[PDB]
Amino acid sequence: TPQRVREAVQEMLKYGLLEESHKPNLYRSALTNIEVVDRILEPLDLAMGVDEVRGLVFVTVRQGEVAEQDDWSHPLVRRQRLNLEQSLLIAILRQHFIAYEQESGTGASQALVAVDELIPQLQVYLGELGSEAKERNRIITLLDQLKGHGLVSALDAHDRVIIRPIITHLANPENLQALVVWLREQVEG
Amino acid sequence: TPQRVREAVQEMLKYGLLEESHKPNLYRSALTNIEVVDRILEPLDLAMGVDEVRGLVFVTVRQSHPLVRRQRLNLEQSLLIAILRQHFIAYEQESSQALVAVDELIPQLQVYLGELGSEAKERNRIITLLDQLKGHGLVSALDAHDRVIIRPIITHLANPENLQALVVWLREQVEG
Amino acid sequence: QRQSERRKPACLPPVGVAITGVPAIER
Repeated sequence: TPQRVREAVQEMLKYGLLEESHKPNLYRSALTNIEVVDRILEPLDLAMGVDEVRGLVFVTVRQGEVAEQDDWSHPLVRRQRLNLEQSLLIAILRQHFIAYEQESGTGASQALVAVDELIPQLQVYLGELGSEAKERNRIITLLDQLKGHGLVSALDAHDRVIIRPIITHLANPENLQALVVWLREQVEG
Repeated sequence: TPQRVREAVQEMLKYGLLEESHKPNLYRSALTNIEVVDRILEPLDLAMGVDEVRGLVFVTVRQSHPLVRRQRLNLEQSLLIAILRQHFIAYEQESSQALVAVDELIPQLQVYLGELGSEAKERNRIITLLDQLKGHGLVSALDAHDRVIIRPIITHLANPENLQALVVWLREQVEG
Repeated sequence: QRQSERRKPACLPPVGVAITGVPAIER
C-alpha cells in the first residue's frame, strides 16, 4: 500500500475530514484513490463521502442491509446524539450559511457570525430571560456544545464564530426532510 | 468480509485488548484469521499480537502515530504500577485472576511516600490511584471485600526499556 | 419551556465521524 494513501487515510480517520484549503496534498491523494480508500474502509463499516465543489472529503457510517441500524450504535462513534435545542441552532446556522454562500463569488473566504445576531432569533423560539448575562451564558454554552461536533469554532477576540462547511452535508435536503417528517409526527400527538 | 471478523476487529480497535474469558466468539474468530486481520490492519500501520498462554489479543504499532497518543505517568502512578506488576508476577508464579486487597498496598505505598497519619487519607489516595489506573484499563472493578483484579495485560505492560526505567525509579525511591 | 423536551434526542445522522480518539492503547 502506497505511503501517501496510508497517510491520508490515517489523517482523515484522526480528524474526520479533509479540506482542500488546509491540506491540499492529502486531499488530492485521497481524491484520486476512491476505490482503494473504499476497500480499506469496508472492513470497519465506514465509507468516504466526497464534495468536489466545496473541496471536502468526510467519513460516514457505511449503510448496511438492516432496515434500521440507527447509525449511532457503531462502536467507533464516540460523540453523543443531537437534541432539539442543538438541532434548532443548527438550522439557524444553516440559514446563515445559505445567506453567506448565495452572495459569494470566486475567491476564498469564511462564514463569520456574531453572537448578538444569533441571540434575538433564538429568543423568538426559546423565550426571553431577565438579564443579558443569562442569555449570553446560554448562547455560549450552546455554541460550546456544538463545537464538539466540528460545526463551529471557538469565539474570537471580536466575539465571532466560524461556520464550518461540513454543516452543508449535515443539513442536506434528505436529512432535513427526515427531520421535518419526524418532528411533524412528534407535534401532532 | 465475514461479519464476525469485522465485529472482532472493531471491538479490538475500540478497546485495544481481547480476552477469551470475556468474548470467546470474537477471540476464536480473530485467532483463526490471523492473515485476514493483518491485511485489514496493514493500511492503518497496526498489527495484532497474540498470547495464547492467557488468551490475550492486543494491538501493536507495526514499524509517533496519528491515531495513538503517548502519555507519561507520575511517580505516584509508576510505583503503584511496579507494585501491581510484581504482585501479578508472584500470583502467576503460583501454579486464574490475581486478587489484590486494598489494605495490602497501603504499607507498600506508605514505605515510599511516607505516612499521611490518617486511615481516610490512605484510603482516598489508594482509591484515586486505582481509578486512575482503571482509566488505563489495567485493573478490573473493585470487589465487595475491598479487592481488585489484575488484568493479564500487565504481562505486556510495556517493552523492557520501560521495565528497566521502572525498576531504576523504584530502586531510587527505595534509596530515598 | 420544559427541559425534558429540549434534551429529547432528535434524528440526524453522524457526519464527519472522527475515530474514537485512540485504539485505547496508550503505551
